[PDB]
Amino acid sequence: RDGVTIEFSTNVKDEIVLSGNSVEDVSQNAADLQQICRVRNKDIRKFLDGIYVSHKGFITEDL
Amino acid sequence: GHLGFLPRKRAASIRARVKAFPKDDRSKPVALTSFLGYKAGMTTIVRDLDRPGSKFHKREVVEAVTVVDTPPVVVVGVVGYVETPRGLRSLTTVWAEHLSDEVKRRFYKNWYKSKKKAFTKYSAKYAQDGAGIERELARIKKYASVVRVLVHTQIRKTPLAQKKAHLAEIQLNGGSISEKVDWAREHFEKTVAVDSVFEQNEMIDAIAVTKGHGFEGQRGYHSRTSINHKIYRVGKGDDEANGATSFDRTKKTITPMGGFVHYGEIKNDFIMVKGCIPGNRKRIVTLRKSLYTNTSRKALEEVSLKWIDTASKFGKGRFQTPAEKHAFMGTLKKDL
RNA sequence: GGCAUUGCCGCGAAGCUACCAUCCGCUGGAUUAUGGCUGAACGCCUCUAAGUCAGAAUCCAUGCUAGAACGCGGUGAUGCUCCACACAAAGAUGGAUACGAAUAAGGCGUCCUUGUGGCGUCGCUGAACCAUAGCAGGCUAGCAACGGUGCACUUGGCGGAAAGGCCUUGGGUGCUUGCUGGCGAAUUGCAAUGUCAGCGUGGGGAUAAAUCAUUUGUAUACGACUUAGAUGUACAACGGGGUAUUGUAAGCGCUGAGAUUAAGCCUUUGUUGUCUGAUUUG
Repeated sequence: RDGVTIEFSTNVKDEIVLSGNSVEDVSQNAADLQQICRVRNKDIRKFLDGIYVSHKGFITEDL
Repeated sequence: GHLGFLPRKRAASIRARVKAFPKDDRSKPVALTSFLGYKAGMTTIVRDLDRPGSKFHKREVVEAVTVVDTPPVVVVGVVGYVETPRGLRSLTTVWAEHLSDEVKRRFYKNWYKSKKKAFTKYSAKYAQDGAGIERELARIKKYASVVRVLVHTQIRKTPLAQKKAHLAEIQLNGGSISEKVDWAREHFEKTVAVDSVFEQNEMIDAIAVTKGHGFEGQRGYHSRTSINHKIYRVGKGDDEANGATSFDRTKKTITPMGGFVHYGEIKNDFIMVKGCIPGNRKRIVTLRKSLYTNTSRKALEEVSLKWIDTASKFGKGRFQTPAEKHAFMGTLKKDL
């Protein structure tokens, strides 16, 4: 969408930061990413390698 | 059988009609959205093709095909259609202010007994200082989201002479209707060949009514619809060595020795296509191009001929050209 | 040649057939379980309560088949003229009087920078608004004012969703109730509305057709449908010819020669011949 700031994070390998204003939208497209990764048909825990949302929080800090 | 086709009875029309059109695009040239042929003759062609991964890849192949006689067609008039929350609706038919004989003949079921007074008001009145189509055509300019154009054949230029020429319309895929309407306005009293219309490796459709047999519901004589027919060879009616391939390189008229079965030769271009083109023979058929973007490895391919069948297929097809035919015969009884 | 119920072996165009030949056979939505986003209810949460993002061999669109025989649009032709004779030269009586959007809100005027602004105010009925006097609306005198209004000429523009509607410009023509005049009305006798919504006939003349009929074949049981029929590549036939079926013909090797060949093959520099009847409609 619009209103999403995307970045492939540097200082951490294997992670990506998406931020913005609307809770609805940032977690909207975050949920939309974790559900394009669905692994069915197979062993569930076979690869716990997957796509997750590691951090939930604000930009500022100290606000 | 299928309940797709209901109810049972005959196709009320000798010429079928066109029930779809490719959507449109505003950024294109003004394009002729479809065209109609005449299927004349069946035949068989050998060739080879490029199909990577298929078991016929780079491998000489043989299949029957269909030929369709295609006169280059002449255009008279334009009608724009307003859109209304019922359906479309016409505004006014326009014409070329000179019409050929045959399209005049479309307006009389009895031609000889008639007075040939048909157009004098309309076609004569346009002869003037102008304004004849001005008001109406500019009205099309203002209104009329979609635009179609009158098209009609020259059947004196076909070896089957009924003297009477069919009418049809075809849309225009251009945009900004000005260069649509002006387009054909420029094309009034003109013809438009098949050059800019289609080219090879393009899937299209040609369909029509099918082979009336008789009554035992009534079997046949329906206009069915068979899409996905790959044109192998886009003919040209002035092309010497009609069947000249990427291989053969010898002179043959696609019309065989002694002629086609129930035909004289071919005066205008043609389309050879694989498979079947519905109907019985001598037929007028409809051609609609893809209705959409089909692009894929399947449709992006390129045809490579080997040999086209010019043999005379009445009885067992044997020779090809009368020069080679007369070299193998040698002298007959009275010959030489 | 004929019978041998289409004479058998063999050949067979063509017609008609064969998963016994070949082609070809739709692309997007809305969805359920499911996984969730957001966030109460519930000071924890939660896919849910409001709102939500994906998604089915489904439903609907996309594409295909027909096309209302009391569904409709476009344009091509002329319906016109004469005489005789018939209507007229499912419910009216002031006016169908136009933003749009919300309704836990909006108009209107106004302020200023232009606002998701300030100020005022309105609504709580159309019971409103315009129009309205004159014999069913006469005939006549002026006072003011350059109005309002009719009608016909008329400019200009807009309206194609069924536009056929609206505004507008310019003169004349009439009206005037904005104001004050003068003559008329009965007897319809005390109610029984008591008024004020060019047109087909039938027979001529002519215009353009259409039909039957005739021919053809893409059609076909009848129907029905597709061609041609006005002096031309028109048509029809012979022959010139071209393919191809056919397997060597009466008869003195001659001879893959013969016979047939569109009647559901073809091109026809030539030959011969045809070219307009009846019926109705507008």
